[PDB]
Amino acid sequence: MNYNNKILVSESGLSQKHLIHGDEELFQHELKTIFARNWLFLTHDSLIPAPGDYVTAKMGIDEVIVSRQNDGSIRAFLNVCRHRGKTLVSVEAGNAKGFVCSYHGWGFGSNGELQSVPFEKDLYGESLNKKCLGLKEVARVESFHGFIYGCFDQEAPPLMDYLGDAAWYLEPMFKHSGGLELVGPPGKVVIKANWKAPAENFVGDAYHVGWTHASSLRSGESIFSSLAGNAALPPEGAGLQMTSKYGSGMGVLWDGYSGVHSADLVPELMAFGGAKQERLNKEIGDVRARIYRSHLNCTVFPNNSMLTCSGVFKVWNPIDANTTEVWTYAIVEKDMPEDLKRRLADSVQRTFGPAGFWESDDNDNMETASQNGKKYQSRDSDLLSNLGFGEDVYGDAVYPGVVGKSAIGETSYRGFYRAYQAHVSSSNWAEFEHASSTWHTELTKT
Amino acid sequence: MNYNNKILVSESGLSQKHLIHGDEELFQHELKTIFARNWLFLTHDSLIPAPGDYVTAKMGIDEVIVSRQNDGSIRAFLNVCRHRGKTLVSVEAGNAKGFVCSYHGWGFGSNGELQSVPFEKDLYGESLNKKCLGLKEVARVESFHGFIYGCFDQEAPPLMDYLGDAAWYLEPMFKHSGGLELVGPPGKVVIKANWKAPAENFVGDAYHVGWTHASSLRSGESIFSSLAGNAALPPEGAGLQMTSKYGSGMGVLWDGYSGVHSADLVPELMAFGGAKQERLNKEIGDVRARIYRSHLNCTVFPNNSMLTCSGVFKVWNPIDANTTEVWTYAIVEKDMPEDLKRRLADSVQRTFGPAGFWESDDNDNMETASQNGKKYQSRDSDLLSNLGFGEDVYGDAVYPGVVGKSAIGETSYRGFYRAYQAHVSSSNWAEFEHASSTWHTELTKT
Amino acid sequence: MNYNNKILVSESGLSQKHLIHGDEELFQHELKTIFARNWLFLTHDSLIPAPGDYVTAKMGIDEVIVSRQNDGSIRAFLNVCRHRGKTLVSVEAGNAKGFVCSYHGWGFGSNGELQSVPFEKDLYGESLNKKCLGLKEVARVESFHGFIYGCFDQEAPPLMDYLGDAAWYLEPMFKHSGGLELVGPPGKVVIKANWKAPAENFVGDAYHVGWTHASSLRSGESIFSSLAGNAALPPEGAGLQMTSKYGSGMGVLWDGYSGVHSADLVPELMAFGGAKQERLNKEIGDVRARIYRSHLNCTVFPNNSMLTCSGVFKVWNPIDANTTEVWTYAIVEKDMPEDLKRRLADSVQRTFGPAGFWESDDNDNMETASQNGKKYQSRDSDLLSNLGFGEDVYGDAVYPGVVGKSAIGETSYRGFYRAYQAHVSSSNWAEFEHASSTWHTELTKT
Amino acid sequence: INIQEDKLVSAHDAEEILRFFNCHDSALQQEATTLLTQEAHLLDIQAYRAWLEHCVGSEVQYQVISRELRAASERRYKLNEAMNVYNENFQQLKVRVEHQLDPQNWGNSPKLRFTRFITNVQAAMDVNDKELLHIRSNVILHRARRGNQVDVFYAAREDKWKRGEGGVRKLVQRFVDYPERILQTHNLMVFL
Amino acid sequence: INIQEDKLVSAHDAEEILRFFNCHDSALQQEATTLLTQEAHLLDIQAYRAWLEHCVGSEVQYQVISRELRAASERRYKLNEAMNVYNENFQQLKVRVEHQLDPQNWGNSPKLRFTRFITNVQAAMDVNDKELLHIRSNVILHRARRGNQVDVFYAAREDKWKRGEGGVRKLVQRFVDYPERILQTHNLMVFL
Amino acid sequence: INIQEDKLVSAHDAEEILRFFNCHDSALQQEATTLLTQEAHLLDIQAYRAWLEHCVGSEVQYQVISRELRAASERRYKLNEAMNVYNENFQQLKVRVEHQLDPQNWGNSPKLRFTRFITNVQAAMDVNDKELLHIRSNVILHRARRGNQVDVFYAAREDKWKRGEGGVRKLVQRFVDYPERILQTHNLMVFL
Ligand SMILES: CSc1ccccc1
Ligand SMILES: CSc1ccccc1
Ligand SMILES: CSc1ccccc1
Ligand code: FES
Ligand code: FES
Ligand code: FES
Ligand SMILES: [Fe+3]
Ligand SMILES: [Fe+3]
Ligand SMILES: [Fe+3]
Repeated sequence: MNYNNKILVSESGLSQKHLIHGDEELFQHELKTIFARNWLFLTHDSLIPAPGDYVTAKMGIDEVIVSRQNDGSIRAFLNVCRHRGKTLVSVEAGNAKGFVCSYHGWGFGSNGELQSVPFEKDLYGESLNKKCLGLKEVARVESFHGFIYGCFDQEAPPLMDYLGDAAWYLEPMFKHSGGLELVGPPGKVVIKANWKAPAENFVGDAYHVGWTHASSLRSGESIFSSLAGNAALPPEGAGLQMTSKYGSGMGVLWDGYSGVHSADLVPELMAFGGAKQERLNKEIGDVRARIYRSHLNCTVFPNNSMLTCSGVFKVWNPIDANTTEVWTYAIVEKDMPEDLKRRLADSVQRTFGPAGFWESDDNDNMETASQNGKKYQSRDSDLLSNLGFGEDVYGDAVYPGVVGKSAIGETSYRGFYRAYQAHVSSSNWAEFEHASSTWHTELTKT
Repeated sequence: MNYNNKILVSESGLSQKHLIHGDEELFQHELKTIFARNWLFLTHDSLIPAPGDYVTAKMGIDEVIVSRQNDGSIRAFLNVCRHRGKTLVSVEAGNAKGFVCSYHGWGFGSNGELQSVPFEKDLYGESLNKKCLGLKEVARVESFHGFIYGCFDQEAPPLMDYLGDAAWYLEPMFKHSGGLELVGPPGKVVIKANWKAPAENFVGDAYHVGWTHASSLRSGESIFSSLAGNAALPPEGAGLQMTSKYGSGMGVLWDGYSGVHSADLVPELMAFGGAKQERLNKEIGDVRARIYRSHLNCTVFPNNSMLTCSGVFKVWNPIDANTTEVWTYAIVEKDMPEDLKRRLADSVQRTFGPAGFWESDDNDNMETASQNGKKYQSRDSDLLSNLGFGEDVYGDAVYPGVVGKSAIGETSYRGFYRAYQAHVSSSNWAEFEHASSTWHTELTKT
Repeated sequence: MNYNNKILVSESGLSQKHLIHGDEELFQHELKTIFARNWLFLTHDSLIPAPGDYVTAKMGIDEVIVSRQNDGSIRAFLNVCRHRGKTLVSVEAGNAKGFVCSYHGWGFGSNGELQSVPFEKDLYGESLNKKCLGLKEVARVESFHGFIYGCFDQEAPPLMDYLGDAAWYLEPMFKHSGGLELVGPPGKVVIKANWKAPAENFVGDAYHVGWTHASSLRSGESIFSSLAGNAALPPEGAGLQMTSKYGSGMGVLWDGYSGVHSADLVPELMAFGGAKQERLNKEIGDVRARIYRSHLNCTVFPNNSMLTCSGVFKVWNPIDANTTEVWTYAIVEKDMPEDLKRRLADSVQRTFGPAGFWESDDNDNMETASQNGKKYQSRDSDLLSNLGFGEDVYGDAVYPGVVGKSAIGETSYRGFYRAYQAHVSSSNWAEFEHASSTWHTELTKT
Repeated sequence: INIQEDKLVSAHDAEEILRFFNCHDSALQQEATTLLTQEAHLLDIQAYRAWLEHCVGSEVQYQVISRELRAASERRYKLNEAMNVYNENFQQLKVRVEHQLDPQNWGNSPKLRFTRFITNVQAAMDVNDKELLHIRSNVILHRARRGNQVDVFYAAREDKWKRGEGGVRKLVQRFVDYPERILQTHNLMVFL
Repeated sequence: INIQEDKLVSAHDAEEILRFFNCHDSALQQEATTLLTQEAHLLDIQAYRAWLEHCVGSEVQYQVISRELRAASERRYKLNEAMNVYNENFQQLKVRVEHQLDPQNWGNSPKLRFTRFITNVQAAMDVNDKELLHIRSNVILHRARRGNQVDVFYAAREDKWKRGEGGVRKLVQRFVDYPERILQTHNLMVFL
Repeated sequence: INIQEDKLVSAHDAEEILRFFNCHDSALQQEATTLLTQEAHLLDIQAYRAWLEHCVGSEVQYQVISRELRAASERRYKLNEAMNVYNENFQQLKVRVEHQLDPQNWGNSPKLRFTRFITNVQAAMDVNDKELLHIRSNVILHRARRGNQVDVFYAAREDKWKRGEGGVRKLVQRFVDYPERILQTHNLMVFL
């Protein structure tokens, strides 16, 4: 397949070829043009707060060690020995000043440097150039209010610019709330779906909620529960959708601070969020204080998703075109009482974790939509994302980005896939930029 | 591999490259040139007799919904939602006026039409062109005496013409007997063989029976039992072999109406078949009435096989070059007493079903012959099908098609693989026809 | 990938691209340029001593039957029926005058000839040319002191020449000891590593022993036990490393006759080896008699390895780029007392067999080093084998081959990978020879 | 069990439950465990004739079904719900046993290896036939052959056992509703 | 057990061992086996309401954890060692049961098939609460759905059971430390 | 069993059958179940020293074989039929235990997870050594490590147990004929 020419996503992001969820050659191509190029979620400050603390993380199919340095910074390195390629670290988290390879005993620092080689003097003499044998380092590591992302491509925009118009929506919760903590360890489960299936769902899919999650809505008594079985449509003005230049997007459901949490947490959460909102009005204004306590379903392009207020935080780690390893953490506000944080974390896993009953509703949808992309008669078929097309705006006086002023639509699908196509058909960041110089105009056509 | 030029099957179908049972690139090519082009078995009238009745079926690697329409016709559609590609139907059979997608709740009729979209007015307004969003329909659906076949290629010959000379042999049992019913549900088992291994075996392999099935012959006491361990050769005139332009073929074993059934059914069956034959003599003549009660081992090209009289009905559903999902039904004559039909159905599964002891004899043969086609030193080796070559005839005054007037030979292999090669090297039906204008001459050489 | 041009192994064998352990296209290419071209281990005289005795063996991914002929020679044939490709032999060893196919009953002799075809006269008449239907024969089968190797390529050097300078080191144990026996049956286990990972480890990796095997060294009390946890370095003059033109190589650890065997065998073995060495001094000289009772870790290129004195004998049978089937036999000296042979065989399996505690230490090292070769950021990375480079010699007055006069180094890695690269980039033996005309000069540079 | 409330429970499953929840007889559960362990031992060592002679009653029905996947809400479509993978009388079991023992059963060389794990044994005497013993048990059956073929079967067995020749309790009915619709074990050629 | 000598043994595991090695009560082991077999039967036939009513105490904690992989030698890194796949009180179990029974739970059509194998049952009365029964058992849980989806779960269960309404022994605590860190079963949506 | 009639049965298997079919002692079967459950518990929590001290006799032979695949009709080829995956005396088991516990056994970090399922327990006293207890049982052994490595082992165990120090019954022989010829579990580094 010629990725320069092949139209995998049609103009304005209106449709995508179904093969994108199934084609292994394209998956391999995504390793280069999506995962090696873009910002990927690694960890949070709260999980590696002290010098020497480390975790392992996936970046695409690669594994990295992410380590807190003595100077307070974070550096990340390929989890691969520079001698004969053995995996250095076999655990998920810990604290150490370095990592020793179990094959021939080479010792690397937390800073990636080759610090020791057994019997170096007797074996190598002065001939081993250890300065050139440090672990292969992730070129870019940056923080968004404690959330640590990495990028293998030195040419990438800074993380903040990459978030584009999405940052404005995230800041009330990520910054102005006083800050979030990530509660680990994550749940980890393999699903037989393409990574794009859950990514697209979290970025922009409110339409599915009442139907897909009918049983969880009816059974859990959460605040979006009026939707069960499409019994009722969220009223006019219940929310909006947004998307951005580099592909990140989200839905906003106004005021939905208790999110998917069952009635056992609703009064407590609605009290807490409302109290903080009242304080925030004076600081960031009424609209942004309201956004703080509004439910955001967001994907940070390509494969990091979240539900704010619900507190669900996801990494869709790619394995192959029909295999994804799902990591699920909880996010909590730092100034919440500890007992509330604990219950919120359990509730995140209860609803969206490995035995999350809500997430279970999505399984067959994501897996079969993905697997159908391999089927002969479906490869060249068109997945539709035209809902709300022709009603999006850009440059609004209040809400930035390409915005659909309605709670349910496919605005964020279009922006996600516009960026995806621009990357797949480009060889580097400069070409992506050239392919994106009229991004908002393309999305707001007709 | 260049499929226009590569000789995968030698002249006259005398040999085939062993790689055809192992090569995944060729399997992918077969999806286009074999499965998307030819007639594939779907279901029987007896399984979907009433309006709204449906089943799911495979056509190659694709899955379709096959539905009885209100007007009495049958239509078939891809089991894939037109919105974002989710699998519509998760059951194997039922009755419904339509199918609702579990993702976003789109509702399709039994006629494939997009009938409803949740909150269409509020979300899409008048902008959704539902008339262009019907399920992707199988272009051709036709019946052979209740047996329903589908073809994705509008250009295919009618099913009756496609059966070619094979139809003459099938009609006494399929038509003149008063009609057959298919007894479901089928057994379903995955074997690690190429679909062509059982297809070739059923189309033309009498040679294997005495040896492969020595233990089942000795143990079951069926009427072909004199063959056990090659203890005896079927006498001269015991049967014949035939093949046809579009690849279908069969063996005929004269008078073998009780087939593989154990002695417990032999007297009853031999009485029933003989009584009907006596009636049929007056209607279709002695030869054709005899064919009615003769055991036919047949493959309807590409991947549907049967043993008439034994009542075994098979679909070899392709998964990959060394994986096939075997569906096994029973066929019974409609005017048989109900108790006999029940016992016949159990006996079909007893002998050739998931725990069929006869079918178990074939496992290692089909699996290893298939898997050896991947092995480096065997890929370019030649599988032989020359038995009886130079003794076949065409245009016989009594028995039509390319015919070998002997019970054991490889006539039907040659016709099967001649058609296979003509399809693999052709881009469409017109090219197949051009490649087949001297089909019988090629098969009767020397 | 263009194998004529791609530098997979750098000059002097100093490094290799990590993708060589992961790339499936290269694995397929190795089937042609490594496994179909080179000498592969089949069996030992001791396992098929009598006429009609046979075993099955893998040669690359192909399976062969290896049979003792009536005239005392050994011939080997593809385990594939010449009719329709079924696997002929389903057992691992036995005695027979021939092999009958379970599909249609064709009978082949122990000499590969098609001897019988059921009902040949009635079915084929005189038309079946059985003389042209013998099993596909392995072109070359040769013995090195009872150890039987096969090669599919008629153009290969004789086995003795292929062993090159390695033969000199093997002869004291393989020949002058009075001869070895192979004790079967082998252990068989699948590991998720590339075949090259254990091959490279056995050919030249003494560096790993103290660290990888720290726990086995500490726990078993064997004679190399001073190495546990890199507590001590083998003193100067403790051993050497060698490599050869066609890729075979080994380490020599002087005097280590009890090898990995636990203290329960040490006194007995050290007595036995020393007594035989004293006799051998007069026959082959002091140096070669010492080599006899010295521990050799050797790979016979490509995928046969051994530890003499320890008595471990390995075949790394390739399945795919990250899958290898490990066969483990014991080697014993024929003139050892039977009770010692029995205990030695159990100890070989105790340490290096399916539950070999030493071999278990290597699992994660080989598997992860192999699997990392598939990871995107590691494919183009360089595995290092530069230890000892610039200190190797050739043409030494005492020790032949390219030799590193030190116990620990990477000399044998360099020779292994030099030959590997020469084969991968060559179309036949003549091209390999042309690519190898300055082999020792390349290895002894700088 | 109220199946109007417990919406996922079949009438048949509810009836079978009631059988065991009532009169618990510990001695009977132990007898049943012995009976089933010995049966599994005979099968595992491929003593099929001994299995017939010692474990299987002359009036046996040995039945394993595969049920077609239908909608939970289905109530119109009425055709045959299941096919019989096995539905054997004694003579039919004997045919299968002879097929296993036949020296020209090529698939049995080299010899197969069977290992059975029987768990969750429950036993209750029939209410009306005081000589009919109901036994329920679950089986994991592991079959290994030809180096690297490994097939694992999982099932619940609803048995009836009755005293026969010499007072030996023998199987008079086994019913298995096989839980996997599409087999991934090459075949179901094992005695569950 | 001396965990200074048996270096691989956790303090918790050593404590749990001690519980069963002491006062062995054969009658108790048999009661426990019955309790667990009946519980597994109810779950297997998807009688979830009956399971709650008959097997689960009002004060239950039903907990399944997934423990982060850490170095055997680790002693500095102190953050949350595990997450809760389940950590349910009675009302939370009821929510999950209603979710299973809801006719718009699309994933439950066609009906799932469950088969549970309970083994290694041990039972011991609590030393201090003479009405608290400790039961340990291992489970293999086989879930089959949609033709060819097959998921097998393996776990050890540390239970406490106590006499409740009508003198019926009911589950008041289940603790499972799930042995596989990354699930390869699509989800853990089964009651272990 | 008549092995001339039951053509697939080995002489050894027939002999082992006879042992259990005769004098059934229910108390013995229960003792054996306890012995094996406790042994499996100690192994599962990796209390290997405790296993040696409490479960393994000083005179033990601990043996697991892998048998070469041969023709069912073979009667000429006479060479070694099997190799020993394990064939350990007490000191050799101790070496393996020390290897497991060594802090430089890199493969044991992060800590492995074991779950054992013991079923089909049979027990019979030796006819001639009234202090020798024959125990047969089957094991499923699940080993999980490093996120996504999962290995499942299946075997039948022929044990002899005898009263040792302090009257504690200990394993004096275990024999396993491993049913899979080519292992698909990376290794057999588990105590069956
Ligand atoms: C995309 S998941 C979700 C859940 C609740 C509300 C909105 C979105
Ligand atoms: C191809 S199967 C078969 C069985 C019986 C008779 C003829 C053919
Ligand atoms: C390559 S394995 C080995 C073991 C012991 C000594 C030397 C090498
Ligand atoms: S591979 Fe890491 S030290 Fe050699
Ligand atoms: S995928 Fe079917 S309605 Fe959206
Ligand atoms: S395949 Fe061997 S005789 Fe036909
Ligand atoms: Fe959802
Ligand atoms: Fe057959
Ligand atoms: Fe090693």
